[PDB]
Amino acid sequence: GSFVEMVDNLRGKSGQGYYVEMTVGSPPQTLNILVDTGSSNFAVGAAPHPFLHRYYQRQLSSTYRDLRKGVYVPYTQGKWEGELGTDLVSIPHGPNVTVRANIAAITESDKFFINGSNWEGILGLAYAEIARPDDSLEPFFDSLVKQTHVPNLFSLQLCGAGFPLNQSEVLASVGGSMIIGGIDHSLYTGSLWYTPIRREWYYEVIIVRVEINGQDLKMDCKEYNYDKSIVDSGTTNLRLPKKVFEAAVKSIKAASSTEKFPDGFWLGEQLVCWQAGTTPWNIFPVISLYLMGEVTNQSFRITILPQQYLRPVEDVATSQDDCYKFAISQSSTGTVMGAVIMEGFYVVFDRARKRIGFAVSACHVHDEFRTAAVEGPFVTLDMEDCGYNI
Ligand SMILES: CC#Cc1cncc(-c2cccc([C@@]3(C4CC4)NC(=N)N(C)C3=O)c2)c1
Repeated sequence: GSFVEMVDNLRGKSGQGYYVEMTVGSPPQTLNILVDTGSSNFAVGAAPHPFLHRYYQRQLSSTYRDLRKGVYVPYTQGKWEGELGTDLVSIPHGPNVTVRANIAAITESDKFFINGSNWEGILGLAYAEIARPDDSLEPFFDSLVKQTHVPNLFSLQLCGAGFPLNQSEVLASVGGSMIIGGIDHSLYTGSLWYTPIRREWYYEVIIVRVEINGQDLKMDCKEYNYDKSIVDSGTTNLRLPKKVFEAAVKSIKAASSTEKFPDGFWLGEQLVCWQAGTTPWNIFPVISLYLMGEVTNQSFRITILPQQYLRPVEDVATSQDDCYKFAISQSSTGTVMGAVIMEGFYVVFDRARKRIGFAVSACHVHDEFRTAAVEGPFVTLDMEDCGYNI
């Protein structure tokens, strides 16, 4: 590892998000910021909120610049309004540089901040195309690269603990690493395999084949990327398009048929519990996603275990049982490779070479019988036809 200063700079968990410490303004105001590859705005709480114990105070920053423009950002579940400005921004456990970046100062919000998440803002790491209000609002990473000598690349190691972390534990635990400008070899084992970034807006990729315990889901590959497939550190679940979700759940049910689970479990609503240490990992299948390779007609696969897709949760009765929720769910907006995928792998967002790399994570949870994997190459034809077009 050549980036010791950035290794282990993340905290949090899949259910509430992984965050990095940043500073905004002069003198520096410390805030915890959600690492989000699924959006492109740097937006921070800038007014009192019940779930915030701190926020950005523009009046206390001598370097604050008012852009005299508001922003209204409505999501599916949650929304926020803010005021656009610029200020000096740094990442203490990051590159040793300070940059002037756009900041959306959140003045009003609904279901945006998460009680107990320990973060006060979001760092949208995707491209300008999806920035709000429009693509003229330069994203943080674009500003960072343009103003410094930091290489146009970052890499994420999200570390699921494999068990529930209480309030105190989640604050004292290392949640992972965000390496700005490089690849740290201590965060992964084996080889890195790269898939092309199809288009620069979200981190869009193309899935060419899906298997459940080596059994091909056998769907037209276009279904897997309908209407897009993205890598999103800001989503908890592995989200699948409706038809893909229906086919995958049927196959996961069939593979795990020695034990029957209620519909609410498969719906990701209800947890399932087993006596301490008896989780029957072996009855649940592995899931492989084949991604388009960098070489013509070549693909590779990333394989996750139930230790990635079964999210550890504390039992309602805080008993000694090991409990989980099913962390694969349906989407009407394409595939979303969220923390379920990301926790299995070290993920390299190689913007300079328009590609995303995957390698087995040094912090993925597994058992003595199975491990997550990144393998290749495979001969795969007409992979371009797997990509969806409106
Ligand atoms: C892993 C993880 C996580 C996580 C947990 N709880 C809330 C959030 C959380 C909180 C606020 C906004 C967001 C968003 C919006 C677009 C900016 N980021 C994102 N990629 N997605 C799909 C969102 O809805 C996520 C993330």
